Parts: sequence; C-alpha cells; structure tokens
Amino acid sequence: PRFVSLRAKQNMIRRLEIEAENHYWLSMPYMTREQERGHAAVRRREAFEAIKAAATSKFPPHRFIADQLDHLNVTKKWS
Amino acid sequence: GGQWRLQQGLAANPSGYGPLTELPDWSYADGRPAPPMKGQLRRKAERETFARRVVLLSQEMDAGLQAWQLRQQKLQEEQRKQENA
Amino acid sequence: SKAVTRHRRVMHFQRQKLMAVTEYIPPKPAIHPSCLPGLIRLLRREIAAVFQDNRMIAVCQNVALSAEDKLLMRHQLRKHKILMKVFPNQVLKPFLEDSKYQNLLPLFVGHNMLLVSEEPKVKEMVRILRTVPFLPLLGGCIDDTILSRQGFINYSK
Amino acid sequence: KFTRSRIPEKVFQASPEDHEKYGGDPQNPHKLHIVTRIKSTRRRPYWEKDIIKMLGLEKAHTPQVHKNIPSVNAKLKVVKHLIRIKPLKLPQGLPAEENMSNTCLKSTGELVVQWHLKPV
RNA sequence: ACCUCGGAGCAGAACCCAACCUCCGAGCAGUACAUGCUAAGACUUCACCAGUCAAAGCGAACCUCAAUUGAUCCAAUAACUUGACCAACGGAACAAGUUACCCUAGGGUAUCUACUUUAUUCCUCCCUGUACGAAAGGACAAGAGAAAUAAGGCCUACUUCACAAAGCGCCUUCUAAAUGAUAUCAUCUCAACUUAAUACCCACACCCAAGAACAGGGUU
RNA sequence: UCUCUUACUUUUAACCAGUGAAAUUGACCUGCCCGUGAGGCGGGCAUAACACAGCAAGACGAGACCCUAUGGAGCU
RNA sequence: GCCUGGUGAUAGCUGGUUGUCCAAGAUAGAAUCUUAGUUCAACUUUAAAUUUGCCCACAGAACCAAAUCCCCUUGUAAAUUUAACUGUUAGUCCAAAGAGGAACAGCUCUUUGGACACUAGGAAAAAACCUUGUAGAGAGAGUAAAAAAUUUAACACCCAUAGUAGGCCUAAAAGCAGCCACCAAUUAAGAAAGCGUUCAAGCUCAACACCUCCCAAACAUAUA
RNA sequence: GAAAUUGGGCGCAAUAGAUAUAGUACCGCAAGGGAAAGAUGAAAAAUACCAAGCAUAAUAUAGCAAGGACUAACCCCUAUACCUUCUGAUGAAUUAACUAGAAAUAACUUUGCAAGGAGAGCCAAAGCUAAGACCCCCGAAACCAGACGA
Ligand SMILES: [Mg+2]
Ligand SMILES: [Mg+2]
Ligand SMILES: [Mg+2]
Ligand SMILES: [Mg+2]
Ligand SMILES: [Mg+2]
Ligand SMILES: [Mg+2]
Ligand SMILES: [Mg+2]
Ligand SMILES: [Mg+2]
Ligand SMILES: [Mg+2]
Ligand SMILES: [Mg+2]
Ligand SMILES: [Mg+2]
Ligand SMILES: [Mg+2]
Ligand SMILES: [Mg+2]
Ligand SMILES: [Mg+2]
Ligand SMILES: [Mg+2]
Ligand SMILES: [Mg+2]
Ligand SMILES: [Mg+2]
Ligand SMILES: [Mg+2]
Ligand SMILES: [Mg+2]
Repeated sequence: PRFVSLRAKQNMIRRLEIEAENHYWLSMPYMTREQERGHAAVRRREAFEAIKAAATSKFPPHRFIADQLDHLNVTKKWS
Repeated sequence: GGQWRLQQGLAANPSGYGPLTELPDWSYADGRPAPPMKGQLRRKAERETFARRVVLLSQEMDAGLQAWQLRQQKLQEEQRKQENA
Repeated sequence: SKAVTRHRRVMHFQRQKLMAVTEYIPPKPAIHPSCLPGLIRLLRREIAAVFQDNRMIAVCQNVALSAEDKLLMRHQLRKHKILMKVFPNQVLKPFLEDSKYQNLLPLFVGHNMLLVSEEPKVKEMVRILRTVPFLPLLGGCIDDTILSRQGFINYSK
Repeated sequence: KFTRSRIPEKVFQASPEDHEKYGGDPQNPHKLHIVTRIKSTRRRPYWEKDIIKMLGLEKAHTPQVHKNIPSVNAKLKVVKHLIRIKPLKLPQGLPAEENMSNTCLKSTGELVVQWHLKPV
C-alpha cells in the first residue's frame, strides 16, 4: 500500500498544464495538408542523394611509397 | 530559484545565456582581450546553425505557399480558358 | 490476478495518482449560504360565530381532570345551555384582536376551555367547583366588560 | 492490450477562452514551433522512442525548431506528453546574413537577432 | 487420456498466436476418362521438405468435397507404374517386464554468536450455618489450621552416612462514585470539576566451612 | 529401571611439567529486536579491551525420496 | 575379484577455461526416441554492393472494442541485396486483453507494450514500480521522481373517551387467532402500528390542548 | 576406399626433460603399482634485500573492513564478499610452481603473374599462386582380451 502526497499531486498537475498548452499550440497549423504537399521534396531528395552518394563512394585508401620507405628510419643513427 | 528567472525572461539556470557565462573570464593585464573560450565558440556555432535552420524552414514555408498559389491561379486559368470555342 | 477480482485490486501507482488528482472538488461560495437571510378558517368562522353568540363568557384551566370527570363536568354543564370549548390559543390570540378585545389579550394562554353562555348558571357552576379544591375561575368578559373572579362572585351571586 | 492511441480532433480545437489564456491568434498563426524533450523515452513504447529520434529530441532540455505543418504536427501529437511546445516568436525579423552569428534564443520563446551582453 | 490432418471459439477488424483449453470432424466417396502436354507470373502454415493458384501456348471439346494423408532407401515390374494403422503419422529395416541389490552422471575432540545466581493452590474450621433471601437456601473478607507444590536455605534430630555431602528430614516464603452541562428534567463525563519498593550488597608461605585455574576468607 | 535421586572409589577432569595430532577453515574489525528478502541490508536499541571453565539455542556442518540420460548392469 | 592392455574408452551431464582497452549486441518459431540436446529460421555481428527504409493521408480491406494492414506527403537516416560465420531462447515481473485454476498462489498458458538480465536518483530495505539513460575531471548551477490522509450514531414533553366486548367463524378470542367493512361522536384518539393476556383488564404509537520486544524522534500557529 | 598409370636443434634444464640418483625405497600374497631429492669456491691440505608463516610489536565502542576524507589511526558519512549455476546454492586456509582452442575447403586481406597461373599432376568464362587469419581441459558406471590370485 502506497499513498499519494501533495508533492505527487502538484507534480502531476504541472505536467498536465504543460500538456494542455501543448494541445493549444497544436490546434492552429500554418498550412493545410494540401498546401504543404511537395513543399520540401527537393531538399529531401538531395539529402538522400547525399546519403546514397556517401554509401556508394567507399573504397580502400591510397598506398604511398613514402610510408613504406619511411619505415627504414627505425635504424636511423648518428655519425 | 529559477522559476523567478523565467518570469524575468532570464535563463532558468544562471549558467545559461547572459552575462555570467558569455563574457570572457579574463584578459591580459595590458588590456589585450583573451582568445575566446572553447565553450563560447561551441555555443556560438550551435546558435548559428539554429538560426540557419530557422531561416531555412521559414523560407521553405513561404515558397511552399507561393507555389500553391500558382497552382490555384493556374487551375482557375485552366478553368476559364476551357469554357470557350 | 484477473481484471475482475473479489477484493478491490491494488491500482498501479500512476493510476492511483490520476484518481487522486481528478477527485471531485465542490464549489465554495465566498459566504456560507446558511449565514445569510381550511381547518384554520373553520376555527375562524366557528369561534368567530361564538364571539357574536355569547353575551357572557368565562374560562378555566380545564386540564386538571379525568375523562369520566370531564364527562361529569360536561353533563352538569349540559344541564345548562352553557358550552365548553377546547380550542388552540394559537389561533385565539389573533381572534381577540379581531374581536377588539384589548383587555382580553392577556387572558388566553396555556390549557383553557371556553364556557360561552347567555344565561348565568355560573354561580351553580362555582357550586360544582367548590367541591373540588383546584381548577380556579379565570376571568371572563360579559358584553365588552371584564369579569374578575370577584366580579364572578358579584354577578354570579 | 496496450496499443497505440488515436486522439480525437475535438482535443485539438481551441476555444476563445484558450485564446484568452495563452497568447494565440487563430487568424495568422505561428510558423515555427520550439519543441523540447522534458520527459524520458524510457518506459515509453518503441514508437514514441522513434518519433523522438525523428524530431531530433534525443537530448532533453534542448530546443528544436519545427514547422507548424500537419505532418510535423502529427508526429508531435504522438509524443505530446514527452515534449513542450511553444511558438517561435520573432520580435525583430528573421536573421539576415549580417545578424546570423549574433543571435540568441531567449527563454520567453523569442529569438533575438542582436545579442549584446550589456545592460539596457 | 493422447501423439497426424482439417473447421469454429480463444484470437471481435491484415497475417500470426498457446494449453492434459472449449466444441465439431478426417484417414473417403462420387463423376469423368484431354484427371493431355507445356508455360509467364504468384501464394505458402512462420525454416526446410512438402503444399497450393495460374494467364498465354500446342492439342482437343464446343472435376465436387475441407480434411480425405506418408519422405528416403529398398523391393516388385520389360516398361508405365505399384508398395506401410512406417497412426509414435519428418517415418531406426527388425528389440518386452523388472531391480527394497540396482550402479554411475546430474537435477530438485565446540571455532564464532548467545547464555551460565532477575510465592501459589487445595482441604478443614471460624466469622456463621449470620449477612442476603421470604422458605428452600446460604456469603464474604479477615482469621486460625493441616497439606501439597514451587522458591530459598539448613543438618539438631531421623535416614543414606559419619571431621562432611545429602533427602525421604527440617526451616522460611511479604476503574467506581457523587455532582452535573451540551439538551436548564435526567445523564458514570472520548463535558468540565471533586473523590478513591522495601530488603541484599557497599573498606611469601600455610590453613580454609573459599575454590577447576585465578580469585576470596583466616594466620594474634 | 522408576518415584527421585544420593554418597563414595577409580578413570576422566582441571592445574603444573615433557611430548605433541586431526576433521575444519573465502575474508572477518564475527551483537540484540522488528522488518525485508539475516552477525552483515533498512529502522530502532546496545556497545572499553582481554583470557580461563562450562552450556549447546543458533551459525558452520551422511542416510533417504523423486525425476532425467536416445548412461550402464543384473534378473525373468 | 584384482591387475595390465584396448584407453586420452565414452559422457547431449557436472566442474573449469589464464594480458589490456574500445566498439556492436537479448526473447518469433518449425521439426526431432524431442523438450538437460541439435538442425533450420528469427534475432545478432563484420565486410561489400546498391537504393530506399522508417514515420505515414485521402482512398481501400465480409458476409455470417482498443486497434491493425495499406499508404503519398512530411520528419528523418536508414534499409535491402551480396559474402562469411558464431552465439541466444521454459525468460522473469508489471500494465492491458484473455484461457485453466478457487475471479488462490512468488500457480499454469497465450497476446500487446514496458522494464530487468546495461546507469544513476527515488519508493525503508528493494532484478521487474516511478524518474533517468552514452559514459572523463570540478570543493559550480538548474531540475526530475520523491514525505499518506482520516475519528464516527442523544432526542420530540404530553396524551388517549365514546357507537363497542365491530359483525362472522370461534368455548370467547373484543384493534390486537383469521375473513371483510373499515363509517362514525364531540374539537379530537386508527374498528388500530408495536407489548400484553385462553379471553379479558392493563402498557406504548399516530391524533387532540403548550409549541522473542512497541517500533524513527517528534510536532496542530512565521507568508511556497 | 583402390588400381592401371606417374616417378644437428627459434628442444627441456631438477614440479621441466626419461619413471629414473632407481624400476631402487615403499606398497601388494601375487600379476603389478611405483617415489622423492642436488646446487660453496681456483683451492676446504683456505670453514645481504624477496612468498606464505612468524618475531621485533596483543588488544579499545561500530559492524565485507574499505572509500570520501581529515589537524588527527579510530570516531562522521557512503558502501548486501568473489567465482559459477539458475529469469534474478557451488567452490576456494594461504603461498609458490604447474594447469585448458590443435584443422586453412570456401569467403576476406595482402603480394606476384595475369587469359592465364603453378618448380609436371591442378584449377581457369579474371583467374591462379603464395601468405596471414577458425575450431579446449578434467571427471563415470562400464565392455572386451590376456595374466595374477583359495
Ligand atoms: Mg513461410
Ligand atoms: Mg515419433
Ligand atoms: Mg513425429
Ligand atoms: Mg600440557
Ligand atoms: Mg529474521
Ligand atoms: Mg553469514
Ligand atoms: Mg569459551
Ligand atoms: Mg547409450
Ligand atoms: Mg571426456
Ligand atoms: Mg550425450
Ligand atoms: Mg556499447
Ligand atoms: Mg523418430
Ligand atoms: Mg539432451
Ligand atoms: Mg510506398
Ligand atoms: Mg618423472
Ligand atoms: Mg614475508
Ligand atoms: Mg558506520
Ligand atoms: Mg574468473
Ligand atoms: Mg591354496
């Protein structure tokens, strides 16, 4: 058995108030659904062509002579 | 006590925006200003991308309504120019 | 445990918090409201007819008797054309002011019975009342003149 | 069974009392929302976890701008118990390329495009 | 009792969903002999295996039912084909009972703490055969007794015994009235007012009624 | 044997001297009550440290009983 | 029997598997001499290729509730395919819809979703409830969840004659053993609502006249 | 599962390596089982510091024995031992030493050469050759053969 304090009721209530104002601001969209249609299709398509393009541009890196020869320096000495 | 600070338009946490966290902490004793704080550079980058997003979304909304008005005007022109001959 | 049980099932704690937050709150006014602000005409016609009937009236405290004793008093006054009337003084207090009886307003309270008359056998009624050591004669009023009990001795004699 | 909850449309129809309560106009409404996650997606169904990831609200107490269009409003209606929504109001204009760096979104909900750190 | 297959509910509205859960069924029959041959595209019992549907085409005419079933190998057959209540129904080519004699692998000499000297009852008798009752009846209380048990001691006798320890022996055991408001009577008052632990203990060596050791008592 | 046990002797014991095992052992600086799911966790309470002798309430410690193995063995 | 060998017998069973650091990672099932196990799938992992995936709006999905399927926009960033393999599965509890049971079980069996086998804070302790997640240092700050509230039961003071001991049945049963009417007198008391008597007589009610040892300590007063 | 046919040490170094200092001591009636261990120096005709366990040096209210700390060891505050088996009892006195992942079909990565590769055999519709990279320890009752035993 667990009982409900005043803290719990006041907390619950302030969450209910935030919720009610969320209900208010979702009650008046700037556009209708007919107006919004395809208003951002270009930017979505370009974004996915970027995802697609980074996916299909995956390949091993370049190998260099300077790195392989630069391993010879492990026996660089003084004279 | 941060609900008061929300009443006054301040950040709810005094470590938010405003003069305590955004002025530089130190200067040179000559009066040369310090190089900027790392967190302030980061934060200005966040605010700038936020502002760019506000501008970008606003412009897509406006272009959206303008394109819709062209589709409605051209539908009505296709109504009136097909009631003839 | 099933959804229907025999005992009242323990709620989930947010269920219980919902139930407590959404309790009924009654309205409270600013000021408490409690701290703010046929037989009757049968008696009026009947006893008002008795007002115009009688020339002489008397009255007593006729509560101090038994049933058969009030039957004896009823028969011994039935021997006369006097009448006895048990009726509420509740209506008789507006009766007196209707009949212009200002000296009779301080007369009719508590247990009383009318002895309305036109012929005085009230001396012989006193002769019946002298054998019983109680039940006094309350003052009457013959023809808008008041009778004290001394006046009942004088007029009755 | 616990399922996904439809919410009727009468819930999202303002009354003039509510226009007196909050600061809204039914004619000429606002363009941009500010959405902030103020509740956890833990102990919430997986669909709400997903919608929080789509809207870009993985970190709590961090504001995000959205469009006030019915698609975004549909996603917001799914997770309206986890978030907070306020209109993005703009006292001065939207920021030009001159004022692009020197902005600050204040607590009130307004986005000021000149953010000095001097007192008035 | 069951083991495979199908229908319905569970599982209300795409699909899926268990139970030694609730109810029905199946292990065929009938007709046709183009129930010929081919072939796009699909579905699919949550895998696989199996299952299903199928346009166009060539060739001809001018299937019902829900389930109505069985892999591989092997046989039989010139060939086409055929072969299990393999029902434990994904089927080992052919193998029962029992073991309290069962067996194996598995599953369900005190170290520490604590501790080691915190008066009841029965019967008798009296008061009294009074109170009370009205006769029958018949008190309490307090007192004397005798017992018994428990508790604490002790050895004068008795008994086991004998510089002593014992018991079968003895000793001791200390809520109810008036008054009275709310509610002028009354009223017991979750009304107020008034009235009805002492005792106990406390500063070398040798012998001891003290003692496991240590301690203690005595040593004039 | 028991009501109902008592005394004594020996042994054992305990102390002193010599000699000197074993089962056991996660670490321990090893309390009580209630509660939880109990030396150790929660709430209370308690609480200088240290041997020696006892006690056996608790801590810590085989024989059964059931099931399983596409595990054995025996008997008919 | 015991010894040596086969023999490192075999064990779907028990027990055990040794440096560092980072990363990704948990719950459909089908067959099986099978339910202490395996195989396939599902889920998981890496690498690779590509192109859509997820969220979804109208329209749409059958006769005899919550929802789902489908799905452009939009918000996002993933998905499918190819290659290669391991491992995991009686999950538990809570919320909801149910089945079996006793509308018992920390009981058994499904479904949807959470959480736990991953962190921290709270709820007394506390796998599964609430808050909360992505990792470091700080003797900074704002918050989230988060403290059980109750205390009861007075009641109307009176006032009662008469047709009548209402008829019938009943020894008589009278307002009160039963049937039927239930009128009436004074100002007004029912041919009677409870005690009560074989029956009576007596008592009230309506109505008349006044109206094993409890278990934080505690505390009702200072501005949220 | 054929055939024709073809043609000294990137060892061990006294718990290791042999069981081996020895098949001795010991155990068994017997067949048979079967150990352990040594360390000077050129000359013996030259006699340090380090495991556990203790001792130097017993102990002081309180509690997985620490951590945050702190002027201060304790006192204050926080803190349900580790392994393993389960969705969430087992084993361990302590120290030292010993004691448990063995396979390159296919795929991948890196070279060589490339319509060919390979030091015959084999593969090849970009292949082939070479390398790298993957697969544990202990434990029955038993069964069989041959001995040794009354
Ligand atoms: Mg399928
Ligand atoms: Mg079978
Ligand atoms: Mg089968
Ligand atoms: Mg000794
Ligand atoms: Mg306990
Ligand atoms: Mg313990
Ligand atoms: Mg002891
Ligand atoms: Mg076998
Ligand atoms: Mg083995
Ligand atoms: Mg096995
Ligand atoms: Mg990770
Ligand atoms: Mg089988
Ligand atoms: Mg198995
Ligand atoms: Mg689509
Ligand atoms: Mg050896
Ligand atoms: Mg040492
Ligand atoms: Mg402590
Ligand atoms: Mg380990
Ligand atoms: Mg012999």
